[PDB]
Parts: sequence; C-alpha cells; structure tokens
Amino acid sequence: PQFHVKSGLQIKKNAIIDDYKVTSQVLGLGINGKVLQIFNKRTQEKFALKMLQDCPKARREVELHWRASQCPHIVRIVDVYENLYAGRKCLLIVMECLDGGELFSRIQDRGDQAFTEREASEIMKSIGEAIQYLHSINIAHRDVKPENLLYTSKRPNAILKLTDFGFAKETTCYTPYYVAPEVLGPEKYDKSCDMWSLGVIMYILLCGYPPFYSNHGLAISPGMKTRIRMGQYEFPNPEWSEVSEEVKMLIRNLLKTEPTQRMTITEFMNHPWIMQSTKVPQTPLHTSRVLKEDK
Ligand SMILES: O=C1NCCc2[nH]c(-c3ccnc(-c4cnc5ccccc5c4)c3)cc21
Repeated sequence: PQFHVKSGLQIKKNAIIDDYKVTSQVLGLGINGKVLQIFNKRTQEKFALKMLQDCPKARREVELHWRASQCPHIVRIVDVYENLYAGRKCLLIVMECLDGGELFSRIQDRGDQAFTEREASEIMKSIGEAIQYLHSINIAHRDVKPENLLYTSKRPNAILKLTDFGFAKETTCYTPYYVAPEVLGPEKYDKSCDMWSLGVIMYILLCGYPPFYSNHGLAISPGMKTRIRMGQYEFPNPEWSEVSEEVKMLIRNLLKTEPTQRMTITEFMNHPWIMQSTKVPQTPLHTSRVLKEDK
C-alpha cells in the first residue's frame, strides 16, 4: 500500500454554461483578452475563467498549468472545457479565484502599519516554493511578474499565488550515482530567468521601485534597456541604508547579468534569509509609502 497518484486532466465537452453562471466582470487582461468571473451553479462559489483559442500553444499552457496546480503556491485549475464559440474551438480554463488582488496593491494599502523586512522574506519564500515546485518538475514559468502574484483573499493570513502560464515551457541507466548533471541531457539556461524575476520582485519589495527604472527620452528607455544589460543599479539611501548586507548580497546574486552566474532556486531556498523566514529582523521598510507615489 501507499501510492500517491493524483488524477489526470479531463477536458469537459459540455457547454460550460450548463455548469456555471458567467458574468461580464473582468478579473484580468492578457493577450487572450479578458479573465472573467464566474460562479459554479451547484456550489455557488466564485471562480476565474480564462479563455483561449484551442490550438497547440493553448494546449501546452493548459497542460503545464494542470501539472503545476498541485503546488500550494500556484493558482489551482479546477477544470477545463473545450467548447465551440463562434464556430471556433476553445479552451475554457476554470481556476480558483484570487480576491486579494495583486501583491503590490496589498502592501501599498497598509500605510497604517509598516511593512517589515521579515514580512518580505515570507513573501519571497512563498514565491520561491512556486518556482521551486515548477523547476523540479522541469517547467520554467517565464512570466513571473508582480501582476501575476495575487492573494487568495484580503484577510491578512491570505496565501500568495502565481498565475499565468502563457509563457511557461518544458525544460526536458544503472551506473548513475556519479554522473554530472550536464551529462543528463541539454536544458540550456532557461529557468534562470525565473531567477532574475525573483531578484526584481525582491528589490521592489524592499524599497518600492524597480532596480531598473525608466526616465524617458534617450539613454533613459533605450538606456534603461542597456542599464539592464550592464547590470547597473544602486541600493540608494535612505531606503537601503538600513538593510542587511546579507540581503543586498542575495539580490546581487539574483540580478547577475550572465545567467550561468545566477543562483539556483535550490540555492535560493537554502539561503538563511529565506530559510529562516521566522527569525528575520522585524525591521520597518519604506515600501508601502514609496509605492503610493505614482500616476
Ligand atoms: O492567466 C492570467 N492571464 C492574465 C492575467 C490573469 N489574471 C488571472 C486571475 C486568476 C485568478 N484570479 C484572478 C483575480 C480574481 N479576483 C480579483 C479581484 C480583484 C482584483 C483582481 C482579481 C484577480 C485573476 C489569471 C490571469
């Protein structure tokens, strides 16, 4: 006994409206247009619905995302319909619904507490688990941005989840103990960008602005673009003046220009600042206030 097998992906073919109420309310915009809010007729719970045109690229997204839904920090696909819509075959993905909206909106909507270093570590921890899960099953997510980190609720014990698989990609014997990873097949620097994303999201969490900011004109967005190439960014005071040299070093290691230089997800999770989420200094960060400065 003891055989943990979860179930396979099942493309439902009946009309989705047979099983759910479909609203006009929008929950997100993508290249495939709207994410809608819907309601399960039976249970009456709320779900997000993403609609893609059926085709090989769409199918992969679904498949990868289904594969990854077993991860606690990745938006769970709850079921998938293939229907006809204007004589065009379609994939309708029904996922769990993340009311807490986007990661940054939440921080920026404190302003009456203060957002500690430790709170950020915990955040980065949970994004890490998501990447970790992904990479260990040989998927690179490849669009890990702010916009795709949302919260299950407004409740402060909300759990933070990764969404959007439109750019995810697969990365893919008896004397094996000693064989070097490079001999176990190709897989060229592909999951390493997920690592860069992580650096950026960490930078912003700690201060409230990207490490590579625009400016507009010339050498200010064409230059903002070489700024990235050169890997040039500061830790300007007085935001960073109070931040652990250990943390700076961690960002520095994620924001490495040459991808093979950059840290692995595994190395990441074993890092003390991430591994001791709990015992990180309670120190007050500017983040929330700085965020409030915008459009
Ligand atoms: O895959 C995607 N591509 C485009 C952006 C996006 N949002 C979602 C999404 C998924 C699940 N829930 C939501 C969501 C739910 N409820 C919300 C309430 C208030 C603000 C944002 C919300 C987002 C968005 C998925 C995708």
